[PDB]
Amino acid sequence: VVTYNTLIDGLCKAGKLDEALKLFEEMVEKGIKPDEFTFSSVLKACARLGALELGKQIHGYVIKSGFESNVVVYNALIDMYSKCGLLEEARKVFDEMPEKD
Repeated sequence: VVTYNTLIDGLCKAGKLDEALKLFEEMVEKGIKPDEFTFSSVLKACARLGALELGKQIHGYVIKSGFESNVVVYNALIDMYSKCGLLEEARKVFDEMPEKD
């Protein structure tokens, strides 16, 4: 998992988001579960670069995995939607969260 997280983070910091997405998909397909660091790296770059389509796709994976309770991940979702100008989606994530900080 650290191997995937390390290369995904490097690609995200470099703005190579299509490549990062393909690695994220490969992770999931092999059964190497993304963790809060995986989601954080991708969503942070989506927020920085306005990558709304990738951020929405990642949101779909969050719902599949068991991260519907992770505050770090849901904070990163709110930040991504916010920075992309989708404040109604951001508010919805906030509203569905069991525990905010």
